Amino acid sequence: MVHQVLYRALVSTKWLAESVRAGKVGPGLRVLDASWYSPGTREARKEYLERHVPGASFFDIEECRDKASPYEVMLPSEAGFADYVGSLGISNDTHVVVYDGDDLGSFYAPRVWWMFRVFGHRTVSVLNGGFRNWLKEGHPVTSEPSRPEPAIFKATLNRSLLKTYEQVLENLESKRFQLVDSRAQGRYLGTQPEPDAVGLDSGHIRGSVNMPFMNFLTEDGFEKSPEELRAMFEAKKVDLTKPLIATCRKGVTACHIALAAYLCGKPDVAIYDGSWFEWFHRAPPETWVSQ
Ligand code: NA
Repeated sequence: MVHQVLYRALVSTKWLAESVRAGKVGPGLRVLDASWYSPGTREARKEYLERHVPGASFFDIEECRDKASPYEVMLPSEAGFADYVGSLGISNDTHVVVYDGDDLGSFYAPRVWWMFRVFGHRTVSVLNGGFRNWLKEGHPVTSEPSRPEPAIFKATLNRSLLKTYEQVLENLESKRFQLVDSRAQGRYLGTQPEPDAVGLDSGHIRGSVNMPFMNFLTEDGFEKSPEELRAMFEAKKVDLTKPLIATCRKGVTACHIALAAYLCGKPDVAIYDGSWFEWFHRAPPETWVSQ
């Protein structure tokens, strides 16, 4: 097809609350809290245990990753992903809805949406407005235990939605793909340090453009409209008809670029999973710049 038929990437709090009330959480619909916070800040699993959407599971990104990698938040193996999500009651037929507790409204949820897609699962969405707006609207929360029945999931890597270090290095020369970095402006420019690391300089990969991820959300933490999102890409000279790689610190907020592009009808954005954390450690310093 010239354009694939895209599955809904956003669901509303009203839709999810109606679904939960109707008893739809089960093999057909699973809900995940994917929150993660930098050390010494919020407690993701404790917050989940105190308050979650009824029937939701905690998706532990610290566990569901390649823990043998020297780099941050790297995809697990197909088997690792499949075993973990099957333990949360997710099969290949399940609609997965992801949220997180970010204070603006989204941080890790798009990363898990992308993880499902990069493992061949299209039936996945994020909660528009996050747990922030679930709470603000007064929708039900519980501390009751979720105990989903186990399921079988088959994970198949879609390599078109992933980029490696080697492919990003080839792209410095080929310029086949636009490289878009979702880090905050100061970190992208090199005027603010990279946090939560030893000796990791800030700056950015030569040729990359900066689209700080929080610009995709409204002040209330909802996704901007497709018309607004398209305008943002156009004003950054990112052409949605041309190939696009998204990158950030560790491959997490880059998935907000992929989500924004998907809502504009461009599902083919690939994530540089290694991102700046891998780049700075592996690449020659001639490949990146800092103010
Ligand atoms: Na990563």
